[PDB]
Amino acid sequence: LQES
Amino acid sequence: PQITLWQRPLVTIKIGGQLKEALLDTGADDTVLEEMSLPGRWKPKMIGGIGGFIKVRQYDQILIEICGHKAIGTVLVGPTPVNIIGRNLLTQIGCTLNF
Amino acid sequence: PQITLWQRPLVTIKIGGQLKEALLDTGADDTVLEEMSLPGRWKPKMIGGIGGFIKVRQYDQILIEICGHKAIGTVLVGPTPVNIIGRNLLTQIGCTLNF
Ligand SMILES: CC1(C)S[C@H]([C@H](NC(=O)Cc2ccccc2)C(=O)NCc2ccccc2)N[C@H]1C(=O)O
Repeated sequence: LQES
Repeated sequence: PQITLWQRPLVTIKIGGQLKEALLDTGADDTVLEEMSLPGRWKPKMIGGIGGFIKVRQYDQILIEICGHKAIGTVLVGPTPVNIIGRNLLTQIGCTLNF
Repeated sequence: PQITLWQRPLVTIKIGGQLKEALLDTGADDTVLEEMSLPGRWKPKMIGGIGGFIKVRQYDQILIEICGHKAIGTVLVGPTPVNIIGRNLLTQIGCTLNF
């Protein structure tokens, strides 16, 4: 998971 | 190819003339590489994951080949456990989830 | 069913009555869920990604219905940003990557  | 998930999805990318294994990662918005020498300027980006937030360095229009496929995107350089190949370049190389 | 990565890949999951949604994520080995309480005993574990490690409670053989289809396996319950559907149940519902 990797957001923004 | 067709990649199953019983093994971790590592693939050879080839950035700046060196081979590296990166992970095909759908949970990820961006492509996050481990510390390396990208060409030109950078800007700062906040990016959170599971442990929370981190500051990265962002490089625009980087040419990374992936399983002998060329993308030209935004690469983030930072402290990742592993080299992440995210949605930004997965759409570029025409990657889909199939079930 | 081809899923595109134009947008973050979010599916409905039905868990303990509930309809929740999770992210189909080829970067995650295991499945992490929002803090909740599963039946049975758990083994504490530390999973870490970007921004480091967090402390989850492992529960073995939990039934998830991932967008209609069932899958048994280990489920981690911890302080996650988003429910994550990892590689563990993904193969179970015969998910794959293509390009
Ligand atoms: C940053 C990452 C891309 S790598 C790391 C992975 N952790 C897990 O699956 C633990 C986990 C489980 C469920 C949900 C979140 C995390 C690990 O340590 N991988 C070693 C490794 C990686 C590639 C090649 C070889 C070895 N987490 C990923 C992520 O944050 O989603």
